Amino acid sequence: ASQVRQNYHEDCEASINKQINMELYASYVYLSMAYYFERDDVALPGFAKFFKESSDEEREHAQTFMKYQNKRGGRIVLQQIAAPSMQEWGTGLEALQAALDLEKQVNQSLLELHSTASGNNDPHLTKLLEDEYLEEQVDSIKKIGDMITKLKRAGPRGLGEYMFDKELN
Amino acid sequence: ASQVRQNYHEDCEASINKQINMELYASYVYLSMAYYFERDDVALPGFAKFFKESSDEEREHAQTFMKYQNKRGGRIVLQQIAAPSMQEWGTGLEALQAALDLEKQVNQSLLELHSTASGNNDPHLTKLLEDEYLEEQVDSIKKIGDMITKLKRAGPRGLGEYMFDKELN
Amino acid sequence: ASQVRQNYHEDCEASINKQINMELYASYVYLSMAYYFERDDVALPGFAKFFKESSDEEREHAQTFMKYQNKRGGRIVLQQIAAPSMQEWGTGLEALQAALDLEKQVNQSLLELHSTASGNNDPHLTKLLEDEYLEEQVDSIKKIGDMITKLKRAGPRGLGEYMFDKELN
Amino acid sequence: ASQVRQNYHEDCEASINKQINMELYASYVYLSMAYYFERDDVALPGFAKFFKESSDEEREHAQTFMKYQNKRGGRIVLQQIAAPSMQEWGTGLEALQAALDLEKQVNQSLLELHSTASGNNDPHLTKLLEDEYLEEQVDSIKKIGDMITKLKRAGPRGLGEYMFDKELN
Ligand SMILES: [Fe+3]
Ligand SMILES: [Fe+3]
Ligand SMILES: [Fe+3]
Ligand SMILES: [Fe+3]
Repeated sequence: ASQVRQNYHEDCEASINKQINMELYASYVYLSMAYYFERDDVALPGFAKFFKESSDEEREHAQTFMKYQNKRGGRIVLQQIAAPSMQEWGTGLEALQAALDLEKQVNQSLLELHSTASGNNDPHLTKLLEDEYLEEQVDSIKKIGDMITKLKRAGPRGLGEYMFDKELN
Repeated sequence: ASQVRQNYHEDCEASINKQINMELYASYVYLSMAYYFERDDVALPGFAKFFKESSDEEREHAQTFMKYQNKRGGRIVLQQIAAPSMQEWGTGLEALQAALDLEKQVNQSLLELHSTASGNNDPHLTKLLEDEYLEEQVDSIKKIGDMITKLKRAGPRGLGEYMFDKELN
Repeated sequence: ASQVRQNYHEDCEASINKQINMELYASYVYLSMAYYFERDDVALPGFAKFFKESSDEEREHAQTFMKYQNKRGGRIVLQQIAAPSMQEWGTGLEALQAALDLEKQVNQSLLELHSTASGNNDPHLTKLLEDEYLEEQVDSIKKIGDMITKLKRAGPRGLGEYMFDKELN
Repeated sequence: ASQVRQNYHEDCEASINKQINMELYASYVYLSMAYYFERDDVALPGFAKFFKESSDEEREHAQTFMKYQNKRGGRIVLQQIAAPSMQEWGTGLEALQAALDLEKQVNQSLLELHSTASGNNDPHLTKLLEDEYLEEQVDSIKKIGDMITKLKRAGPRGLGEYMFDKELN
């Protein structure tokens, strides 16, 4: 194996490769949303900015995992990035509800990875998950839930969506 | 008795200790409200910041009473701090109405303390009450009154509550 | 359940509510000590400043748990804050011994909470406990242990207590 | 009467002239103490500085009363300023105990003058006494009481007195 590899189970190596793909998909989904909200018939620049940054953040998460794979002596194997499940995301609220579901899907995958790492007695990998991923994921989920509540209070359609969009800008 | 005590009736000493507890309880109530408004299903950050600052202020009022007790040679007697009357505070308006009632309750207590101090010929204590508490208390009640009127004008539910929350943040 | 809740066991939510109350109690104890040391017949301003800071920090610890509860979609339940276990804390050494006892009690509670979190496979919570509480608690205990040893060397009564008080101011 | 005189009773005017003399007498006491502690066979420069400052503040208190007399249209009547009955003040502790007694004597006089002003329905004069004198008097008494306690802790003779003196420099 690698001259560096130590206490790194092939199962964790495989799950990290799966997670790289999932973070890249999430980046792609938020990229889709970002430009959906820049359509002339949608025109929600705060939502667009929010999801642009989210797409950037998820691709950075993916790259941290790739760096981690190399750090531990595993081999990055990239897989096809799936097309986003939708081409058009509906209302601001529906996009937020889709994002909340995706963040929780990612969170479940991260927790299943953490279970794999713990089961193989890899505390270097549990630390990575805990400090660089699971922490941000709970914060992102809380943030999106907050936004869902706020938009439902303001609107969620019409003038309330227009005003809520301004808080994201 | 204390080497510093002079013209300090035991009834005023005891009333100060009751007021310390009342200030600490008000701080607790506003701390409860502050974090209620940060629930993911409430998400009113302006209401949260307002009540956080109110909680800090009330704790400061308690400490000023404790400092005063020591200054006069009285002895601080601390008691349990009661649970807040509610765990869920409802709408922003209902929370403001609760706060208005609590401020007027505290105002009543302070005015009764002033009567005790006045009946015992303690001008140092009537000065404290007038300058450090009764003035602040009337200003707070007026503020909360204004806020209730503004929120009723804005909403008090839906978009108007969303927009009012912005002026507190 | 909350729209954000995920992998958050009801026993962990309940234990966090218990811990919030314990941190608020610890804040209350140090607040009592702080103003005990400002009595005209005690007059230890360094002790007073130390326990004033300790009280603020414990109140901050409680608020971080409250923020955490909301982040995970649990619901804050606030209870009565018991009166501090004394009204008069004796010598500087006796108050530090009492503070040591309390810090270790709080540590035991946090370690029990970590066991609850660990047993329910909640690494977000074990991370919070390790990084935001357990680390600080061990530093706190060591600091107080050092101070007890220093005061016993200096005094613990008379000129030694007077001189030691100056290193905390 | 004076073109400015309004709601100013002759008993209040008389008591203010009496109080002026008491403040000048207090200033003289503290001047006596100040230079006693600079004797080569006493050599307590911290005590000397403290009592020098105290002497200056009592003289300022007398001048504020003289200014007040003029403001109300009363006429200042100045009398002999008695020397202290005791000028061999003894130890630092003995001087602090004498200062505490003097401070409480002045306070009792101020409180009697408040009663006179209140009985003659003079709110301008009660305001003066509460804000310019009674407030500072309680703060002065608390400070000297604190010092007596610290000095007893430190010493009150020998090394502890030498060290306590440094705190006042
Ligand atoms: Fe991610
Ligand atoms: Fe208050
Ligand atoms: Fe704590
Ligand atoms: Fe004076």
